Amino acid sequence: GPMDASVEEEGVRRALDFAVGEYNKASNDMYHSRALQVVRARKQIGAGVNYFLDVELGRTTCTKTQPNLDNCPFHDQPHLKRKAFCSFQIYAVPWQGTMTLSKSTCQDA
Repeated sequence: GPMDASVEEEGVRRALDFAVGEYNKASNDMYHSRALQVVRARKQIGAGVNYFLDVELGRTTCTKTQPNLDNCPFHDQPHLKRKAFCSFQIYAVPWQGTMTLSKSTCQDA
């Protein structure tokens, strides 16, 4: 590879959800962050599948306790949305049930 990939693919969508779940698990935020736009998606196939995803992330108005995490709009104030630009590397071995986050790097966008 790395050939191009698309958020239209199941694997990319599954990996993006994994990555954002991890990002949230690691955060000190009281609030759920979620993916705004997938900017670039590449995948490399071999021993497993390596997904490389570049993503804009934003803070939402829902808390992490909030039992529902699915009608969660982004903050409308820039200094509260705090848009971030993220590069994720996901190593998945789907035929063995493995999915791990190799690399996660986020700067302010």
